[PDB]
Amino acid sequence: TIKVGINGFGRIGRIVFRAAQKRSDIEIVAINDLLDADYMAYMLKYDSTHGRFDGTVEVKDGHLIVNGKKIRVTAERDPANLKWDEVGVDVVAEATGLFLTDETARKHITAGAKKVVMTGPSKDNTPMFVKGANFDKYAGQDIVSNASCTTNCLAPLAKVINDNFGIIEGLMTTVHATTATQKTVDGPSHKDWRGGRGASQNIIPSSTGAAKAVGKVLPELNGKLTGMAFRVPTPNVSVVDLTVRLEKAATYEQIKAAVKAAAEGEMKGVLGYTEDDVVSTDFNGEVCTSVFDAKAGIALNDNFVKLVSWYDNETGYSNKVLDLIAHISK
Amino acid sequence: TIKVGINGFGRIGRIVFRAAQKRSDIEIVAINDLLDADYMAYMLKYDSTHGRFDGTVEVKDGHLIVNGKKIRVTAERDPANLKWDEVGVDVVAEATGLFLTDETARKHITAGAKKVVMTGPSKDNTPMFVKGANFDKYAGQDIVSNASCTTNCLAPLAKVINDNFGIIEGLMTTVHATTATQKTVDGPSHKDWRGGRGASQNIIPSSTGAAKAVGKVLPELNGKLTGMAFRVPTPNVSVVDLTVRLEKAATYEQIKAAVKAAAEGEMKGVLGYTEDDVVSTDFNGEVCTSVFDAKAGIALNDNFVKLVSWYDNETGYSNKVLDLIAHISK
Amino acid sequence: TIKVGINGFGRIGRIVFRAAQKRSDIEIVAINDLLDADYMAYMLKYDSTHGRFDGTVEVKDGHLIVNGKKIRVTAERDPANLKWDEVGVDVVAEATGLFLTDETARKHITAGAKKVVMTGPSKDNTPMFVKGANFDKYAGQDIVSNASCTTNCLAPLAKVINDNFGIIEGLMTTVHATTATQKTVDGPSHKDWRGGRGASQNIIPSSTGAAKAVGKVLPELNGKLTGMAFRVPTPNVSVVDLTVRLEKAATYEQIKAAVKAAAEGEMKGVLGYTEDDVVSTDFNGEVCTSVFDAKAGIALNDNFVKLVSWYDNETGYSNKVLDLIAHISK
Amino acid sequence: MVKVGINGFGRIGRLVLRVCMEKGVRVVAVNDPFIDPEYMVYMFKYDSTHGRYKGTVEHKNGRLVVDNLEINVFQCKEPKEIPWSSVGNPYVVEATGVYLSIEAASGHISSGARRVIVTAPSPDAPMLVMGVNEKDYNPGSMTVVSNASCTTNCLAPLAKVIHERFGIVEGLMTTVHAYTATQKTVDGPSKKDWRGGRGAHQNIIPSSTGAAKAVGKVIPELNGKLTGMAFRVPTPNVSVVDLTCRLAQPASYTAIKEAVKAAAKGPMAGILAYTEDQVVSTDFNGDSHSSIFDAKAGIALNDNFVKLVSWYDNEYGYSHRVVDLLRYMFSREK
Ligand SMILES: NC(=O)c1ccc[n+]([C@@H]2O[C@H](COP(=O)([O-])OP(=O)(O)OC[C@H]3O[C@@H](n4cnc5c(N)ncnc54)[C@H](O)[C@@H]3O)[C@@H](O)[C@H]2O)c1
Ligand SMILES: NC(=O)c1ccc[n+]([C@@H]2O[C@H](COP(=O)([O-])OP(=O)(O)OC[C@H]3O[C@@H](n4cnc5c(N)ncnc54)[C@H](O)[C@@H]3O)[C@@H](O)[C@H]2O)c1
Ligand SMILES: NC(=O)c1ccc[n+]([C@@H]2O[C@H](COP(=O)([O-])OP(=O)(O)OC[C@H]3O[C@@H](n4cnc5c(N)ncnc54)[C@H](O)[C@@H]3O)[C@@H](O)[C@H]2O)c1
Ligand SMILES: NC(=O)c1ccc[n+]([C@@H]2O[C@H](COP(=O)([O-])OP(=O)(O)OC[C@H]3O[C@@H](n4cnc5c(N)ncnc54)[C@H](O)[C@@H]3O)[C@@H](O)[C@H]2O)c1
Repeated sequence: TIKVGINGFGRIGRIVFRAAQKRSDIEIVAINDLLDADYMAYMLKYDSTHGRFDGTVEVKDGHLIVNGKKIRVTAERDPANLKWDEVGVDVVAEATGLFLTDETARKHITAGAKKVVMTGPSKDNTPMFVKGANFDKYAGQDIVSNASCTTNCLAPLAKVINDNFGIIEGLMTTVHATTATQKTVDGPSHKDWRGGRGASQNIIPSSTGAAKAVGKVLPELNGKLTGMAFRVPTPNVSVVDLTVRLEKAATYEQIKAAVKAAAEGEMKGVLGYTEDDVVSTDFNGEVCTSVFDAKAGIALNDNFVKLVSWYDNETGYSNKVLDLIAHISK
Repeated sequence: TIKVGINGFGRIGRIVFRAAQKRSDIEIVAINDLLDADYMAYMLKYDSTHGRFDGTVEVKDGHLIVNGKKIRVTAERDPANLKWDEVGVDVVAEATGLFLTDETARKHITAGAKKVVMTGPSKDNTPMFVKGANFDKYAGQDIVSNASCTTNCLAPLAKVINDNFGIIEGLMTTVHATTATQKTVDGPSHKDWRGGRGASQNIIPSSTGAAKAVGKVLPELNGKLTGMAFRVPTPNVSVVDLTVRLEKAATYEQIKAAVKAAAEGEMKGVLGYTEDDVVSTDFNGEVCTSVFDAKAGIALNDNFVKLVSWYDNETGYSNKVLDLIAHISK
Repeated sequence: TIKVGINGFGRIGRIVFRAAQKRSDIEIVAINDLLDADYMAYMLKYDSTHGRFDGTVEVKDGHLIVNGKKIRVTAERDPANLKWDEVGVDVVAEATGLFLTDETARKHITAGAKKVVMTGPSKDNTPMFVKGANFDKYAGQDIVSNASCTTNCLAPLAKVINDNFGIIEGLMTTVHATTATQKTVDGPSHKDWRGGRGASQNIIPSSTGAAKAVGKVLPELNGKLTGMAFRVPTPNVSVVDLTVRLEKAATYEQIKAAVKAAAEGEMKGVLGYTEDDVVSTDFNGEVCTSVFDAKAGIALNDNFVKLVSWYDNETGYSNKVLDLIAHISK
Repeated sequence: MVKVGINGFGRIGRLVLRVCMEKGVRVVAVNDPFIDPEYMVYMFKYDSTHGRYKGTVEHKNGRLVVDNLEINVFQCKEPKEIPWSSVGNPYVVEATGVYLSIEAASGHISSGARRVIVTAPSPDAPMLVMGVNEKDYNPGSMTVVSNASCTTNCLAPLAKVIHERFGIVEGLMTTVHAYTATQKTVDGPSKKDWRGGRGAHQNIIPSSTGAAKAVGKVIPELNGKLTGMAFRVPTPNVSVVDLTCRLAQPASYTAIKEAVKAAAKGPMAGILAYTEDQVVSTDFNGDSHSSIFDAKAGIALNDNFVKLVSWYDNEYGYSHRVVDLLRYMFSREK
């Protein structure tokens, strides 16, 4: 059993925690945030997006008891103080959004942890891994990134399309749910001015490196994709809209067949396939990081096509964070 | 003209700034926040709730130029360092939410300003004034509070109902728009757990001091009213739902006539009256701090009635901050 | 087993259907609406509010196969044409909103059903029944109403409060989720002008007969309660805000204890009790028709108090429709 | 001296009246059998999206009175039964979404309409997009025209500029679109568009458009070279097109920006606008332009493969264009 500590009990930290309860290979033994245990318990117990926690949570002696399992609670701002080895933590899920370089993430190892999974794209050259794309490329590195939710949606789809038909070039839009970085009303975001505008009132353009990052986890695609985002007033679930030019001519039906074969084969559990008349809420709780929407896509011609793929940005990504933890521990 | 400085260019800061341009008695000469001039220009020009700024805004060199007028922009975290006198500020609109005691707010006076209006209820013994309730009780104090948006709605109504029929006791609910203190998705709010929950997903119960604070501005009502709030997924405009026991028997027609008379009379511009089939967006931009909704209210009998009054928590309050600025410097 | 036909496969129809799958005393044998079987399958399978259907749904020969069992699908606009006898229907859940008098609902008996439960307040003298209030007053009548969702929340609470302390008088507000009767953008609603305004943009005052109706299921409360509603931009879950004057002095701790005792006692499964920091999404899927929110309520004194109780207007009500179906079939 | 009649007092009909009031275009009558004069007063006076009508609205003797101007109110189901003759035979703005074909819309002509503008795509009526092909209007042969869709009015002016300067080889469009009156507050029945029945405020909803293909009708060189789709999202107004296109001539993003600016400042003024600000959707609520190019939201992969972004107020921007078109058509009377 791999012992894990979560740093940052936010959306990802809490959905990772819930995804881990269902696994036999992983145990959450410690959580760090900036909160009291009782508050931590409340945040686990109740979720606006994913419903109430399925099981028992209690607080005793300043720590959590989840389904009879004791969990260490700490409130250290500085990862260096976390004393991970005092709870026997093998891997830390780094989910604060603050520590996305080797120098910052490494503090966890300093604090006694063996390895670190960043729950976001690395801001330096920390290697990124996306299940279905390049888990097999992992080389025992002690600090890794699971990339972004969007790359996790795009990469597995882009690979299938590339392997079968060859992507000449592609432009991506993700229509993306509201997240924690955003604001309830027009407020300060000097980093990202559009991002400060009231989340529930607006369609909000956003820049993203997710399409570019696909070139990192699939180097055959380096320089061939880029894109952007629109943030919209939904609480969860997002969608990739991929416009690609193909080397080999392919009917939309042949594309569907290729994606389906991969969903049932090599990409199973990663890439999903549907032909139903689905909308975003139909993927709330979805574990697959990319679900191809066959009816939504459109071809201009045999070589120019718009492809649509859904992802629960919280649940899919959180599950693959756990997959990455398992994989680097093998 | 009264020279005004704004501390905190947030929702209230900015909406005060807009309402000031319409006034001949008041001129905003300086603003303080943690923002660059260009960003401040951006935040002023574009507003999700209230639309584009009616006027010109430029950053020249320089240098915030609004409607041909130079505005000093500073970025001092600490109010003591403001140097208000250097631009000749009489009154400071203190709109950060951080400096709501005499101790803190007095830093503006030591920074060269004559007086301070806090744009929220004071956390100490700082006197509160609500237009239509107790402006005339102002006695030359150098630091005052304009109370809360909800108090500004309830107080004028309460006064009219109390003056005419005698309020034995009342219980209030405000169904209230989401604000800057809330979160886009389930996030940390350690002092208010419920208020951390996804704003756009939820009806969120909330404590309020607005009904008790009525007893402060109208001492005759001390200990006679309390209440609470439900925060709902609207960006602006809130409504007061006041359940009152009356001493003197009154038909609903006599209640209406009394409110209408005050609205056309001594409380003109403060208290409003409508019989239209209104909804919240109909008061987006409303200057009156309390608009009585005749059709919405209901009486069980001549002594027990539910009264409904609207307020633009942003605009109404902001206009009354300026009315208080004007009053205290008469 | 009790054989049920559902007329109107809408929010209530479909949620009644789901709730029936988890009961052994009740099976749905037929569904009527104005829709093809394949569309009915889709509407059942996917739900924006309650997620994917737990189980199997397929269309076979123009009928539904749900968890292995064949459900007849018809599309008759006139209930008299329904041939309920052909599928041996015992009770019809009348959930279209269109047939809420004896005369209209009786078309189902003409069509071969034995009894009818209207999933809304009757517009005539058709008796209403609310679990925890007056189910035991059912007297073999062939057509009944399950009242409204709000009465189902209010009545149980009101009975507990009245039985213990004596409600002298009460005024109620329900802050209520958006429903199917509302409009996405300002549109025509000639019977209810406010109800036509963009549901997601507005707090919308609305009329309710729910507080009066409490008087019909609990005759001792006749003429003692009235109220109204605000419709707000949430898709499901509503809350009762009850302001009561009490005959017998009761501390808030005593009110809490009385509600908790009824919840664990004679009203188990109807009335629930919480002291947690809950918001509306925490009751999405709630089966209890009235969940008392201990920390949200507020007393002015021992005789004047504001009580709060949550309800899933879809799920709670749908479970109780089935409860009423089972009760009248005893 | 144009006189206008409005059929259907909905989002488009009411805001078409608003724009008419703003421009001094005389509206002589409104027909809507589902909204009586008093109810019309209410719907026009209060607007959740565009605010209270800035002026006066009253009912008097079965008439709608706006800023003291009396408007006849009709209550007729059928176009051919509306007394257009009794109000001086106006141009008719057909804004019900029910009478779309030349044949259906021509019902207004029978009863006295001089011309009809269908405020939507039509299966057969000529599409006219201001700034793009309005000169295609032939008063000698066209009594019924279409002002196309809101999306087409956004995409086409941009497409024209890009195609003329650089050549569009092919393009695929997405529009991220505000919800409308055809959608549902909670999952409900939409027999002909299952996704469109799902709760509008809870969901991103994939949706079909023919706007990108329709651009090939008003710009014939682009016929067969564009298609696309939509996502309906939980906003009440304002949409955005996201156009991914391959260009024939190499074009730096600066060249693209300069071409749009020039068109915006010159021949497409009031139709195509250009911004470099950090805008969001609410920044264009109440904007009169057909298309506001968002320079900073767009992205190029190379000099031949670019994603362009343009905003549009699908309600009020489109209504401005309805009014612009009827005024243009009136200017063409021989
Ligand atoms: N939400 C998504 O859809 C999503 C998906 C994939 C990846 N991510 C990434 O995961 C990371 C976290 O995202 P999130 O959405 O969970 O954000 P979040 O705001 O919900 O969570 C951040 C949490 O970290 C806590 N925190 C802040 N400072 C801390 C500190 N110094 N030490 C310990 N805890 C601290 C905060 O209290 C909060 O609970 C980011 O890198 C984000 O980009 C988010
Ligand atoms: N928005 C409303 O409906 C409403 C109504 C009445 C009163 N109020 C009160 O007004 C005050 C502000 O509310 P708001 O809604 O404008 O919040 P806000 O978050 O929109 O504004 C706060 C602003 O203050 C700035 N700020 C933070 N620290 C600062 C510092 N120390 N120095 C200078 N600026 C600083 C922030 O950058 C932000 O721009 C609060 O006291 C609030 O309770 C709000
Ligand atoms: N939604 C709630 O919170 C709620 C709660 C309690 C009670 N109710 C009541 O239940 C009833 C229906 O409510 P709803 O929210 O499900 O509405 P809904 O609009 O979701 O459902 C109505 C359904 O009936 C169908 N229908 C219309 N005419 C029909 C006909 N002649 N024959 C058969 N089917 C027809 C429609 O296609 C639709 O599917 C109403 O009386 C309502 O007041 C609703
Ligand atoms: N809303 C938009 O963003 C938008 C933009 C551009 C074009 N359009 C198009 O304009 C048309 C109207 O759209 P809308 O959003 O105003 O819809 P809407 O539902 O708001 O308005 C339609 C109106 O037509 C009325 N009506 C129905 N039948 C009628 C008849 N028999 N005679 C007279 N009136 C009748 C209805 O009462 C309603 O008021 C549609 O074709 C739509 O596709 C809509």
